Amino acid sequence: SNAMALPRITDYPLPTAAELPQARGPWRPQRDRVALLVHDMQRYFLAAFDAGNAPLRPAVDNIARLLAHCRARGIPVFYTAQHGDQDRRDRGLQADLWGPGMRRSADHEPIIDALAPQPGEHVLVKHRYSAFQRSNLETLMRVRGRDQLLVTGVYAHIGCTATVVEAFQRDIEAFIAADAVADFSRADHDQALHWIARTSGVPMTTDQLLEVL
Ligand SMILES: [Cl-]
Ligand code: NA
Ligand code: NA
Ligand code: NA
Ligand code: NA
Ligand code: NA
Ligand code: NA
Ligand code: NA
Repeated sequence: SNAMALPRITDYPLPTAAELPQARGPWRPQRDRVALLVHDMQRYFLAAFDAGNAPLRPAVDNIARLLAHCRARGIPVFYTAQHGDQDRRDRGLQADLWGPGMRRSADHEPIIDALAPQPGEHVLVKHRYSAFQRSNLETLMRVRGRDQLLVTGVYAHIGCTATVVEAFQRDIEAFIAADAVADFSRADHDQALHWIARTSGVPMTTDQLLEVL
């Protein structure tokens, strides 16, 4: 594999509740206001991790717990997925960092089986780091009365961070599942949660989120 030019991501432990940064914001998530986002959990982006070890194994198990939780409560579920064989003119500047992108292949495009979307769940075409850019995420959420977003997926310091700060700027309170995201390293993972906590959102563990939603 070579997504993000990484043949492999070395194993690292997910942060525990005691290791989370203090959120500057007072926002707390509510079942009737929140929407779940599963950010780019496609075979292409996950190949580099050892799926039997941390962080991916527990992160995938945690997104599966959040999907089951939302499906039992009518909480809207959104996924982002890029399409393969993007034209460089549409892919833009990210191609200068991460190459031409995934191919139109069953080894790249599909959301992994363990997190497969169900009928009635929105799968948005992902064009940029932020799930809101070149999409209708904001209007889909608004007309459903959802003004809170719970972010899960990969990579924490890139698309998850860009999506959180855009949600915040669009008046959508932003939450990130600290152990239902994964990244290039624990250092990148910690950096993402620390920056979100001081500027635009609230990192919480999956166990904490399941208890309050
Ligand atoms: Cl846009
Ligand atoms: Na490999
Ligand atoms: Na609240
Ligand atoms: Na409702
Ligand atoms: Na793998
Ligand atoms: Na691999
Ligand atoms: Na838009
Ligand atoms: Na509860």
